[PDB]
Amino acid sequence: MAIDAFLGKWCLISSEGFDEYMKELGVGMAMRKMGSMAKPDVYIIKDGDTITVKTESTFKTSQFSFKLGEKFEENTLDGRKTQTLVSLKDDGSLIQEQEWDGKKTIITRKLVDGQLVVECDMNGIKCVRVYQKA
Ligand SMILES: CCCCCC/C=C\CCCCCCCC(=O)O
Repeated sequence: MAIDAFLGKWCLISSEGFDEYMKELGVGMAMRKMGSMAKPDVYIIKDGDTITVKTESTFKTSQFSFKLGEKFEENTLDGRKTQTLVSLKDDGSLIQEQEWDGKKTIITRKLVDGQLVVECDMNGIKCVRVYQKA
């Protein structure tokens, strides 16, 4: 299905509003600096039905594996532990819903002109990051 379009290694080429989004998530200033400086690689890998989103950089490494439609606890880049659900819309964009501590954030990923466009919302605070195929 549509997930195959996402598969591969992706390199950050732009980031906008990420500091404000990280602020809303509760990230400390140093870690926010790491996030602003980072230009990470993101691997979206699938084998069998299991998908992995693996985020690599000099500062921090993170990874989460899951099946589509099946909830799971995620350890996030900033050290949150969330209940996450990941789904594909008819669009079909990839939606990742995260819930923790009575809070909620939504990260969408779509392909626009061959680029992975990631849009995150937290309390109407918006951020968008774009990756290029490696
Ligand atoms: C992304 C570079 C990792 C190094 C910086 C780690 C510190 C803060 C990162 C905030 C993580 C929360 C937002 C991640 C969501 C996303 O990447 O789509």
